[PDB]
Amino acid sequence: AKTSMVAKQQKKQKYAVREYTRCERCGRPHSVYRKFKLCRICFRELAYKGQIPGVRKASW
Amino acid sequence: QVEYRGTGRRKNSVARVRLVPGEGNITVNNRDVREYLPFESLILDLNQPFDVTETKGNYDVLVNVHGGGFTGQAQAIRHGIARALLEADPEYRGSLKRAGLLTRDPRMKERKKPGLKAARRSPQFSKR
Amino acid sequence: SIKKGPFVDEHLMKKVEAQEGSEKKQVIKTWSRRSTIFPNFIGHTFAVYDGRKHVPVYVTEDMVGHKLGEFAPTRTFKGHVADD
Amino acid sequence: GQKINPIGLRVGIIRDWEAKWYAEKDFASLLHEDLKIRKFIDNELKEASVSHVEIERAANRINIAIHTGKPGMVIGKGGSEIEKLRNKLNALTDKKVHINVIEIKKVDLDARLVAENIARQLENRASFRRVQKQAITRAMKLGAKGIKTQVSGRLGGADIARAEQYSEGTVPLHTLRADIDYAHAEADTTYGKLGVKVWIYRGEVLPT
Amino acid sequence: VPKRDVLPDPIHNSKLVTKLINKIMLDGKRGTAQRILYSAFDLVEQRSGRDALEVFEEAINNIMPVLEVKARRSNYQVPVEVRPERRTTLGLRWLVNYARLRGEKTMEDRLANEILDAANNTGGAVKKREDTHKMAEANKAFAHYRW
Amino acid sequence: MAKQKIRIRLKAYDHRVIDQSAEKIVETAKRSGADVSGPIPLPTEKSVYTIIRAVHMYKDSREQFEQRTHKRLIDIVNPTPKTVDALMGLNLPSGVDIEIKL
RNA sequence: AGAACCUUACCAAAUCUUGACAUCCUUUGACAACUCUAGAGAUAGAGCCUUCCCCUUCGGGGGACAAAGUGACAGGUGGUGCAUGGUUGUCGUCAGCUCGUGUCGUGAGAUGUUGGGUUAAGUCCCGCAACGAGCGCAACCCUUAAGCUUAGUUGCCAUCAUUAAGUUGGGCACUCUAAGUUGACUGCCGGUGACAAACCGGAGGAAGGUGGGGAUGACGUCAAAUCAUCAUGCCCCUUAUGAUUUGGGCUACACACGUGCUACAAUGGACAAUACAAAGGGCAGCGAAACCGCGAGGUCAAGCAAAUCCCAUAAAGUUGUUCUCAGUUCGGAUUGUAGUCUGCAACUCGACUACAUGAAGCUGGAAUCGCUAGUAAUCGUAGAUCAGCAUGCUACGGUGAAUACGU
Repeated sequence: AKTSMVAKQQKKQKYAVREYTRCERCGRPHSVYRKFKLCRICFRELAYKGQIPGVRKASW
Repeated sequence: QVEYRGTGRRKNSVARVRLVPGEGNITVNNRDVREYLPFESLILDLNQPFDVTETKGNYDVLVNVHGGGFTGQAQAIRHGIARALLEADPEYRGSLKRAGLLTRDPRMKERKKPGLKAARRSPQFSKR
Repeated sequence: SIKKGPFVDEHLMKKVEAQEGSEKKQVIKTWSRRSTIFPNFIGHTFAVYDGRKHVPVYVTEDMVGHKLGEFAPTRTFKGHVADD
Repeated sequence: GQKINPIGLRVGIIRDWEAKWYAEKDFASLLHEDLKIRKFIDNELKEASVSHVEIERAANRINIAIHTGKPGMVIGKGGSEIEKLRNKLNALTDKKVHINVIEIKKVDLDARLVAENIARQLENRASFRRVQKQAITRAMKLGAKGIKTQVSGRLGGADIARAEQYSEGTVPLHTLRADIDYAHAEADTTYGKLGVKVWIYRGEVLPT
Repeated sequence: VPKRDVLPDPIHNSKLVTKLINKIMLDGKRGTAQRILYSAFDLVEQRSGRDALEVFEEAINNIMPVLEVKARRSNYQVPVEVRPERRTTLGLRWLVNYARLRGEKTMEDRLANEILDAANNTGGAVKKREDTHKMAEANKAFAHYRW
Repeated sequence: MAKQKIRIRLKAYDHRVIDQSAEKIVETAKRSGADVSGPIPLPTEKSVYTIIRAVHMYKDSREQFEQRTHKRLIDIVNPTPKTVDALMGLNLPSGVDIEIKL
């Protein structure tokens, strides 16, 4: 399950990196950014909210 | 003495042309036209301005330039030339605009979107 | 490979020192993945945990080309009907 | 696709963010500072039914303001409450604050308030239709150029899910100078869960 | 839908050269075709002493179809004049495409052989002309009373 | 190059708020002195974050994001403790990121 | 958008019961660390010391610890995506779909939205028992093409001096940088056309008929996909369908399928010299100079929170020497050895260099896909994910074409 894996990636560790930097609120590990530590969908569905700085979008 | 000066824009490049009266002898970056172009023998096309305008020629030239491959900036040359020959006299525009060489070609690269990858090819379908 | 230099997990050596200076075994248990052979470990009978049940292998003098880290894979026949 | 929210489209032009602070590239400390703020407010929302809270953040301080139709819930009688909330906030925020209530005006025409409301009548098993007709109706008295109002799921606590909508007035959507108040909600009674998708449109205006 | 010309090329002074080099430019290397063609107009003059335009222009008349077909419908096919644009396009197109099909190891020998044999009315270019002009303008009777 | 000088940097995410704020601190700079430098621009770095509109699959239909970052550059000559107060007096509004320097 | 472990859900083994973990009551207490033992770890077995810190008038209050009881409990990657929310594809940026009032019809339904003309567009005019509204296309916004003003460091060096070098004096003319505004709208002329819409051509301008592009996705459809992002109804598990750990596998191998890479060599291969970018990242990270080494790399340390400095030579190309058609100096698979870095440890299963090997293959059958101009074709660069690891993904530019008879 995911619940004890929260505890897994929370505790002390034997050495530097058995770690994974997963999303704070969403329990997904994959497709995560270090800048925000937010997963794929969650950054998006919050990005629409007008909460994080900033524009976003369509100039490239 | 006196000289004229207009820029050159094309194809992700920028050229600052310096038009001095003279015999015609050109050194971009203090370096001759042959010394800058591979191979290249399409250079008379940069002298297309001199055949139609300021017929036959010529004026000595100085210029500084950077950015983009040799072609697009070799043809960034042309626009400060025509503009500068119009700085001299607007006489010359009538034979220019029936030939162009002055409308800084607005076209250049295009963004991607899914389908194009490490080289520019759009994708296939799943057959059989 | 190795950054200068060879090594052992250093629970293995601590066991097999007392095993070896005196009379030896025909039998050992281990995990032996972060470790390897070098002259102290010859003749003794190690058994890497294959995944299911460690199998006794007796080390040989010539196990310089082969090592300790593995002897009997997890694939184990085959997985496939045909063979080599 | 299929469709999107306008707010992530209208943002950048005609709405500031609900959250504001210094970048410095260290966001995560401060954005996940904001994240717990975004959690705890639910225990005001439940009594207050608020629209949206801002976080401005100067260097050494915090400055927020909660948009409500019900001030009396949160202000306390004579200030009995917001100080208490500062106390229960500093315990986890671990830094000072000047929480500064704000009232939103033409007070109940707003979106998340009203979406929440219609959800509330769906919580006590109100039939679906009157909720929506009365929503649009009172909205139209209060002044507006057009409203959409939607529900999804298993209606009447019944068989396989459906969805309808009773919109009125013009709801300029694919345009780009609108300033519309989109929201969303949830509610459970017995069967699955019921969301909505409110919308409004109330005239064209920029933030400058 | 119109053509968007290529201007001149003053090596050696003419324009058909300009339309020519672009077809040889496999994979966008314009200097290589530039070189080997220009040298081809050195060597074609070297062997069989003459002018570059004599061998070149004469050949690309000799290998240049002027009547031609196209299919439509059972299997009928209209004989059809060639526009001057496509006229030269076919001349040069099939010219290089068969000039490949010689099979020499050299850049320019294959070409000088090609257009200097064509200019002698020999070589698979001329054979292509004779085949197209064979099936065409021999079965004209059925497909001609149309556009 | 050697000279008595003040210099700072600003950062924010909106050209209107940053340039009106620049109008403030320039106005107050020469309010208490002279020899101000105008609001000199800077390339305005960017970012990107490509994400799939998805939960489970369908990577073809991707989506983007970005975070523009204005950068502004101001200098003053002949320092004095008053234009100091013009710096540390008014940044407002405070989406800006001032770093007062010399 | 990173599988040695970790991740990882799956398997073997040793292990646990308010549990890995969260809330509640009691009971305390600020919290802890380093070694030994045994053990693969999980763990405990002992030393040792965590120590009422914010507030106390002997109690106490508190964020926060505590081991034990501990009932409520907790947890389930446990099923149903044909019970749901949310989210996303697809028909398709296809140009259409609908509502009111009124009329006809016994009625279902029709009427508008039809016809003529017109458009990329239900775009628009005219005509007409139809009048209006909405959703939709267009615009509205970002970016791009030119100019004007503003501002001049880290950017630039035209006037000059000086210099390895714009490096510094000086300069902001030009380039540029990002801000404000001008412009393109059938809009000006001419013809055509129901005079109208509109079509055609002419000038001007940098840019003419949505100027290129992006974002944007109607009513709905496929009982399309997801209960494994999450949330959740129902149903089910509970001394185990929950839990910790070591090792393992998710990467197997007679075969087929699809996606993509490099090849089948003279526009070519090897060696040497040599010029032109754009965009983006770097603080516990970029790694300059110099030194060692054939090399990956190593020492060493300057500058660097960035227009400053590093990443970072751009490569293709251009000029030269040689090669002269061979399974070849073609190709670059597989294998052995010797080594570099990261990580504890590269055995299943990392990456990398050096030597040697020197595979199949000499343009592809039946069928078949992509693409209308900065496109295809084609060369390299940067980044995310990241202890190490991208032929893939995304963007970035460089060179740069042929054809479009016609429906």
